[PDB]
Amino acid sequence: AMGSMERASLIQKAKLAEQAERYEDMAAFMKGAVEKGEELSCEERNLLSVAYKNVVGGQRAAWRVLSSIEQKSNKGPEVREYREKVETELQGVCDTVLGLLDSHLIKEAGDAESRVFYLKMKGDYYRYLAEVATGDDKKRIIDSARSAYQEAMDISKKEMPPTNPIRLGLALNFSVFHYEIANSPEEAISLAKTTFDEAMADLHTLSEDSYKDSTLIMQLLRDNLTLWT
Amino acid sequence: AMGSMERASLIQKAKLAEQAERYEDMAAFMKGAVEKGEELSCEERNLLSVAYKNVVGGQRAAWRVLSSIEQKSNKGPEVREYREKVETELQGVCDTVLGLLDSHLIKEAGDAESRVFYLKMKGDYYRYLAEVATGDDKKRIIDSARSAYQEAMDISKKEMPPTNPIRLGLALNFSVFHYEIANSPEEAISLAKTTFDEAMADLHTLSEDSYKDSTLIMQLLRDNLTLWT
Amino acid sequence: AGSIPGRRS
Amino acid sequence: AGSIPGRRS
Ligand SMILES: *Cc1ccc(S(=O)(=O)N(C)C2CCOCC2)cc1
Ligand SMILES: *Cc1ccc(S(=O)(=O)N(C)C2CCOCC2)cc1
Ligand SMILES: [Cl-]
Ligand SMILES: [Cl-]
Repeated sequence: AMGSMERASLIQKAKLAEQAERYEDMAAFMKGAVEKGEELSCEERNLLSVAYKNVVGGQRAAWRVLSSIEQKSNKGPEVREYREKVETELQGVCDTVLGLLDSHLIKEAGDAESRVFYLKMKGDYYRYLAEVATGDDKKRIIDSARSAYQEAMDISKKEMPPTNPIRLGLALNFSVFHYEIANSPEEAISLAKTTFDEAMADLHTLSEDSYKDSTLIMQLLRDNLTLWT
Repeated sequence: AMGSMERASLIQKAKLAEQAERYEDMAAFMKGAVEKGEELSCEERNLLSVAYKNVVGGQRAAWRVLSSIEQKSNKGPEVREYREKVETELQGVCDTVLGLLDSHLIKEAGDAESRVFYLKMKGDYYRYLAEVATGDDKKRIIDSARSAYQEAMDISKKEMPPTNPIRLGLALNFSVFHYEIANSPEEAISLAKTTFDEAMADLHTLSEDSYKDSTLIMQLLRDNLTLWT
Repeated sequence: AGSIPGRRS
Repeated sequence: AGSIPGRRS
């Protein structure tokens, strides 16, 4: 839909859409920018991720409200029908993001920072599919999330310092996957503890600004560990 | 789009959409319910109004962000282009609501409570059009809002007690019209003061629950008067 | 200057 | 259990 707009204009409008809290627009502008075919810079990757996390974040919040009402109900078909409609729209957004990563962001991503970023996104969007999956492919959806997070993890440990914010956020989200999706709370706790401790030991190497960036995400790891232990 | 869904199902889904904070859906369900052709009950009128106020409230907030950036800019065509896109979408929602009132909610509304409610909505949605109007029809848009609020006011004073929440909210919104759209701050202040004082003098007639309802809106009148004086 | 919130009820 | 907010930046 955005094929007649300049790449730079799509990026500019995505930033304006963020300021205006118009995340659906923001996502459509960044989809348009990806479909131009060029690789994305670090900032552009963040705009793509923020746009879709907000969109799918609202859908997930709505799905959880409707799923809760429906569980207390089982009235009429309406609560299930509406939960299903929201679910299909959420699945469609996750399929769109996965499609962008598959065509062709991941295969063109050769630096560790970009490749880890996109594989973490792939794990996250399969994770959102898994949250609403029930049937024949649910086990396969979970494995698809696991596989993406694991490849990202293997690259990040080889190529990034333990305080790198992407590496830290990948481990945080993979630990959530283990706790909430994989029914592996001990794997979740071990991953969060080891990630936290290895970052702590590397903070001495950092500037004041980078210290602030890494410690912010470390505190999210600590908040989870406090809830889980 | 909702012609194959039962009226009662549309109402039920609108309430679920409110709980899930899906106001675009909520508005589409209530539009579907209006287009069934029956009059709306008090509760159904509130669902229609809440849905559209939320939708147009988000568009207005986004328009004000973009208009502010654009005023500081006058860079490229992008900020104006995007502000225009948001404006056209806001205008389209206001035209939709005005169309529902015109076809045929107002003409079928014979009780004072329903007629005042819909005329206040008509004044509000012309007011939102006026906030973004510039050109040949702007004066006419302002007069259309004024005319709708004034007819509502004439009915409300004749048929409702001074503490009725609709009468109170109509006067609040008409005073905002005077202050923000009509460049008549003295008319705004006089209307808010007279409305407040006449409600105060009628509170003795009310039950505890109705007292809470009227005093809530009276406090909004007082907050404006504090800002304007 | 605030109008009726009117965003819940 | 909270994941990366990731809703602003
Ligand atoms: C998964 C992920 C994405 C982006 C980052 S970041 O380096 O841009 N950064 C430090 C985050 C920004 C948003 O708030 C949390 C930190 C990290 C991890
Ligand atoms: C314009 C308007 C609409 C609805 C009402 S109300 O009677 O339903 N009510 C008291 C309001 C509900 C939402 O919060 C403010 C009060 C009054 C006025
Ligand atoms: Cl490359
Ligand atoms: Cl009638």
